[PDB]
Amino acid sequence: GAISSVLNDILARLDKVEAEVQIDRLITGRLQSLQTYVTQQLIRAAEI
Amino acid sequence: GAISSVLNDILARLDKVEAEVQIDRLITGRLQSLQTYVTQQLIRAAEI
Amino acid sequence: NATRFASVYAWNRKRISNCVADYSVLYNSASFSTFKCYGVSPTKLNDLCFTNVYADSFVIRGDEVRQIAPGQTGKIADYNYKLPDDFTGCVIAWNSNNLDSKVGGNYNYLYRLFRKSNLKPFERDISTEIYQAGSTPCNGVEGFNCYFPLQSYGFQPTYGVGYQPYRVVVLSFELLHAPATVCGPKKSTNLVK
Amino acid sequence: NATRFASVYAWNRKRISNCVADYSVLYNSASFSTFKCYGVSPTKLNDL
Repeated sequence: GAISSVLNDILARLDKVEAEVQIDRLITGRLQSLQTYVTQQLIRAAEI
Repeated sequence: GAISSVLNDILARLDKVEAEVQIDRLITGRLQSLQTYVTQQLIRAAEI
Repeated sequence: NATRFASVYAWNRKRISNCVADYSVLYNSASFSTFKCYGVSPTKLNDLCFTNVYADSFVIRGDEVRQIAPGQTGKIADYNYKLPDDFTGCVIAWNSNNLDSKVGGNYNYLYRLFRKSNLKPFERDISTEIYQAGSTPCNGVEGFNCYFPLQSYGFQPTYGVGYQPYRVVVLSFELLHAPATVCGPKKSTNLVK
Repeated sequence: NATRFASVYAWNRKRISNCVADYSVLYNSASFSTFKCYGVSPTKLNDL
């Protein structure tokens, strides 16, 4: 739901007080994507 | 991304709606941190 | 309420300390055209103590006050007065046409039109040394594209609001990391155990 | 570098499009007397 998925293309279009709000979205969504992977890996690793 | 991590400091320095937007960040993060702990704990409980 | 205020190229900083700051007498006055806080809200100031108190003070046009908001960009925010992004404090402004505008165009007031690079938060810079705007070297006091780095406001009372001069104060302060030295008008109570 | 400019009673217009506005040759040239832009600072029109 950010304006872009490319971190440098956010920074190359918006000024810092709102480029931070887009970057915070990508940080939240990517951190949620690592947590989904690591949870999947832990549950699998218990199977193995 | 809130102004502070101390909940009573946010409630002292801001009014009913400026404190609310800042507290919702602490609620979001804290909820996600405690969910991460309960996920690690349920997986460790299955090992034990 | 000081007699005269500085040009924004040379904004004056007063350090406020070891004293009681009632803010009701500020915020409840209508005599300020703007009172905008950031890391606090205006009604809450009396419920706090401050480890230092800063009152940066200067004049600017009514139509550039928008750039005083922290983390913005534009000539004022880029070259003559920078707030840090986490700015905790409040900005105050009021019209001053009837004290500080003049029918000649009040050229007592200047701002930095050019500079080498974007200045650090709360950096201040008096330098008159000539700006080399085009790719030429340039010596002495003058040349084509060699600019005297201050430019002046036209302030006349016949000019409209937005053209008119405003006095501005920024109250910058820091909380709960250090000893308090300024505090609200609130009264203590007998400490039960 | 035109042979004949218009006169301000009927000032000319030309539309410039589909092309590169390479102001290095323009702005650095000491052939001019005065240059004033009101929306934007000169150096970054090469980018905007």
